[PDB]
Amino acid sequence: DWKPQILAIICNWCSYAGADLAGGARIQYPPTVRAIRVMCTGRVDMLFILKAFVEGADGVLVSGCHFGDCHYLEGNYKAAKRMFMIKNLLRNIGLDDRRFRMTFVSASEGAKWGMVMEDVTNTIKELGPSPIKEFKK
Amino acid sequence: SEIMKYVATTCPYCGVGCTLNLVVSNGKVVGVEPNQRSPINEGKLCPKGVTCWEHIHSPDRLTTPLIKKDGKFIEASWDEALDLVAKNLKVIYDKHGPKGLGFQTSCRTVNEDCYIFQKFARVGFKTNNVDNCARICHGPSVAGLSLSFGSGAATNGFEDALNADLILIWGSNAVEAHPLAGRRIAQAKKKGIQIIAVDPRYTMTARLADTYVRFNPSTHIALANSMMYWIIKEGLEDKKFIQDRVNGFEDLKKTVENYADAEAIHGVPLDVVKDIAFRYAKAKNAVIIYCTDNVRSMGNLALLTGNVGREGVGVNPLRGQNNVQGACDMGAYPNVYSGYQKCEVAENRAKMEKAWSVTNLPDWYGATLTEQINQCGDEIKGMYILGLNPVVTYPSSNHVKAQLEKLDFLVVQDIFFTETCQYADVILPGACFAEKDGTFTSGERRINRVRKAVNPPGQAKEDIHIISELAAKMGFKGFELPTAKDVWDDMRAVTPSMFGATYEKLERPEGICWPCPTEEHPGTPILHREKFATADGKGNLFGIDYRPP
Amino acid sequence: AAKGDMLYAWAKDAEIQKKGECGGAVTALLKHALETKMVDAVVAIKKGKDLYDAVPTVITNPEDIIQTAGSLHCGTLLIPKLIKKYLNGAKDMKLAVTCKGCDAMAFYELAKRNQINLDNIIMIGVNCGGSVSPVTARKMISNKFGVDPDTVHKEEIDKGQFIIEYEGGHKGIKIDELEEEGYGRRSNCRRCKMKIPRQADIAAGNWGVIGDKAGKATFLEICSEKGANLVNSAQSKGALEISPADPKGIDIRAKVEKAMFNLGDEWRHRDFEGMGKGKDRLKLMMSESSKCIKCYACVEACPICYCIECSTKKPWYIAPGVLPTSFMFHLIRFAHVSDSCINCGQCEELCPMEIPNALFMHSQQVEIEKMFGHIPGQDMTPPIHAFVEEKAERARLDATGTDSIYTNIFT
Ligand SMILES: Cc1cc2nc3c(=O)[nH]c(=O)nc-3n(C[C@H](O)[C@H](O)[C@H](O)COP(=O)(O)OP(=O)(O)OC[C@H]3O[C@@H](n4cnc5c(N)ncnc54)[C@H](O)[C@@H]3O)c2cc1C
Ligand code: SF4
Ligand code: SF4
Ligand code: SF4
Ligand code: SF4
Ligand code: SF4
Ligand code: FES
Repeated sequence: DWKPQILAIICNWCSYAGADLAGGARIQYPPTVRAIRVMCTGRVDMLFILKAFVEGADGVLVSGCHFGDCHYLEGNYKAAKRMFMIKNLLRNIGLDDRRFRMTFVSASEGAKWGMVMEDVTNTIKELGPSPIKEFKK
Repeated sequence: SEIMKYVATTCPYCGVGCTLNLVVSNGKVVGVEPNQRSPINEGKLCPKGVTCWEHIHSPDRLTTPLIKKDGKFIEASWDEALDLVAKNLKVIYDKHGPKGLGFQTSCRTVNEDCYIFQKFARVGFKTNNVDNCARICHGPSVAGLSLSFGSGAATNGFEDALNADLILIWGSNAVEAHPLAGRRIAQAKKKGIQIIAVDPRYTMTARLADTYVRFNPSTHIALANSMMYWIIKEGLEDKKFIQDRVNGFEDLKKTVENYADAEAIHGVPLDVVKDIAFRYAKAKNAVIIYCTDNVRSMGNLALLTGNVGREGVGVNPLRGQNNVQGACDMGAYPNVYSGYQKCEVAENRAKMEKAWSVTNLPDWYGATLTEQINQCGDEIKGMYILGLNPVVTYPSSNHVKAQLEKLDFLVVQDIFFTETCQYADVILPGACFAEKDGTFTSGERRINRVRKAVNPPGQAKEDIHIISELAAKMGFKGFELPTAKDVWDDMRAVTPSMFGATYEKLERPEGICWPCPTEEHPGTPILHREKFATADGKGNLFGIDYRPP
Repeated sequence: AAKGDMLYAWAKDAEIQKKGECGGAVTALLKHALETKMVDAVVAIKKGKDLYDAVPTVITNPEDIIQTAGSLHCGTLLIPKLIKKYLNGAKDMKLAVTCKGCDAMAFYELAKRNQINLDNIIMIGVNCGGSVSPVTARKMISNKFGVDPDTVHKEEIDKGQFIIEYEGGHKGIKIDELEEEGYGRRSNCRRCKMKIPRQADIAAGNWGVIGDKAGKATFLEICSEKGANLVNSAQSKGALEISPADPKGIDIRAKVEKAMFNLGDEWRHRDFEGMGKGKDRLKLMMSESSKCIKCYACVEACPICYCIECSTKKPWYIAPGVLPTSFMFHLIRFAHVSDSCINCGQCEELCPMEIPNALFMHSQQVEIEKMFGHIPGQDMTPPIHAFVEEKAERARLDATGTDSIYTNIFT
């Protein structure tokens, strides 16, 4: 009756390329994550993550370039600081902060993208349904 | 001149009467600030109070009198417009007596303007055709609660419900309308007080409640009759109270004993009915918050459980307009002079005559708003409308327009060019709450001060000034009142209660509650202290049968 | 006299020195600045009514500051946001403003976000041990003290007790006892730790004044060159008397400040664990925030909320007409403010629905602080998201010892 709802927000220049490379190489993984594709992860506002979690994302993933490998010289440092602060907010509002993570996937790491997909799915399955969906009523 | 000056005032948007600071810079109201000193709201305001300052300096505000001269309104001088009004009112009087005229004010207006308006309507041409919004507004509940208790006002205050165990909201959207009355419900549930909501729909004030009860709309009589049936059946009524201060119990007995199983009418299962009935009857101090037969059933419940004359208890029907209570108090009804002194009794009729230096007061029951509008051509012709927009407010707006165009010499006083203005023959510009200097009266009977922040936009004047100038034009003695304080003092001389409510006492942030008969009395925050206000001093509880529509 | 000096100061004018809560040095300095034309106006607090009513006032006539003299402990208001809204952010006119610790922190937050001109504003800071809501003070005096509140002449929090002076005598009750019974200082004042505003230009208080001047001298700490100039000018023109402070006074001032820090820590603890942990904290937060009627008083009163249009007003975040509003309303404030919340309490105390906005926000702020090391309201340090740094970002990723942002971040 329950299937995890995981949302990914992946940059165009390394994480979308890595997911595309995994697909091209035919690396299988479970069909639980759906992606959004912004240009950089610097674009990811905090309110995007919080909006996802309040609509009912059982998990949220944000994937971007490695440090020093952003297409736009430093846009993922901003995203990293923002996601550290988001981890702190979710812990202090009492939602489980491991529902959220930020992975750094390069353009050539299709295998690592597959492993990230598998691990995110496993972690959210262990965690269970998000509590917001029943706390709203 | 002045930079960021704070002026304390009452919010004009509903009957809670919250206090707020208007910020006035160079004679312009530039914002609203909290007033943390106020007992009613401790600096807290709803969206309406937060943005009450926006409409003050709009360009659309009427600035100078207008006269309909064979078409579109042209700009007139105060002397010209007032001489025209005096002439036309004089001729309509001299042709058709006091029945020919018709007055109605709004509940938006300050007490001093309501009092001087009804004084103008009665001291001159003796007509009781004076009225206000409260008729067409939601509640004629004042008459029902008056029949039950003696005073149609709310028995207790707002802070008072913090002392109950069983706040019982009934059919009220107390957080949508009167949000800072619903703040008391929020504080009570934080204190851990049983709260039962009974509205037909799951409202945001029904969220706060421990128990929520659906019922089919238009079944309050049936549901309350069932609750009183179970209270009687298990004998949780208050014997000392009923035997000492209440009358009519046998009539209630017959009337309710036919409501054992009323699930057909109201949707509430018998289990839930018994639950709420026994929680209410067992609570030692339980307060009902309500929002004619419908309010007398509430009076029946409170009297049956002996929940009236004490702290932490009572019935609090929420009003909805900022000064509806004040207008009714000042005597803008057909049948009451002021302080609910009936005109049917020659005693205070003669007292009015002696005090006002006028003779032969009407004594007949006047015409309410809808009465006037329906007979607006048959015998009424000539109408002063102090702040109403009937064409937009009454149902059957096209019928309202037809009746108003059937009318000779409508006069309209407003701050804005409304839709009713096109049908006027004279339009006298007015002042809003930021230019007046009067008092409001909350729904909890508290008189609050309104303070002057700015000046009226152009040549506009405030209503005491307009009515005094018109009465001086028409040759009426008794309108020599240059300030709201003088109007208030005349009213106080007239009325037995409110005699203690001097402005030196209203300058306190606490205000004064209405039954204040002497100058050392602190006020009466809780009514019916140990005796009621009816003929035997005893509340009467009635037996209402439910009428299916 | 020079940026660090600790002094005793009292007014030369005997009437100013009587009406001052201590020696009248804040009212002598403000009067001098106004009448020698350092500043074009003065924003101070005066009583509008009974001493429970504190009304902010812009004063240009030097003759009206004797009315501002005295400290109102029921003045729970915040000044800097009024200067931005109705004095054009002090962008053209110099002002001299008397401010508490929260009012100094708010000045610095708004100056970080470019909403006021601290080059124009002079901040005379006062020590603050806490403020009481006026109506709560009234109920306190009616019930616990057994006095009619209209009888009180003056009332102060001195030595951790609530002294009131009425007709008949004076009384005193420990503020800790009152705070247990459900009264006392505001919640955020109990949690506050900004006791001596060393970020202001002058810090005035009654702590550290000992001996023959225990009630007729103000302890002044000169915290900047601008304050040193104001003080030296006032002393030379002879509006203010200056004597070097007593070393024993300095020591016990430090001890009282430290004890107030410890008490603030204790209240921070008991409050933040009172909110709960895990899904219980989410049900507390969500059930409380379901009461919000969207009055926006918290947004309009917050010093950190400077946005022309709040994102809480944008239809793609919050549905315009749905009144049982989403938790997104308060998530958008936790995200935008919690990194720099000065714990002023305005959001909590102006809420018609009595939602613990300040408690929630400060509970998040304290550990955003121990995470990033950013203390709000102390100086011109840019907000954490307005200044991201390459080396620091590397540092926090390496400290997690991990290839992502997933775990090993908290203890
Ligand atoms: C709420 C409050 C709590 C305080 N608690 C302490 C304490 O625990 N320990 C301590 O040593 N000192 C405390 N102080 C400061 C104490 O009053 C100083 O000793 C005093 O300000 C010294 O100034 P003065 O007497 O020389 O000048 P004053 O003539 O007293 O000048 C006082 C100045 O403060 C302004 N003011 C008054 N009320 C407020 C207010 N609510 N907010 C902002 N400004 C205001 C007045 O307008 C005036 O300009 C507190 C002050 C306040 C307002
Ligand atoms: S609760 Fe009523 S009186 Fe108070 S601010 Fe809101 S609308 Fe005005
Ligand atoms: S928040 Fe701190 S500085 Fe501000 S009034 Fe309260 S105790 Fe004083
Ligand atoms: S002040 Fe309170 S009620 Fe108003 S918007 Fe903020 S949280 Fe909601
Ligand atoms: S969120 Fe509340 S407590 Fe925090 S700074 Fe803003 S107003 Fe002050
Ligand atoms: S909550 Fe955020 S968007 Fe809204 S006013 Fe505050 S800082 Fe601006
Ligand atoms: S381009 Fe991918 S994180 Fe910036």
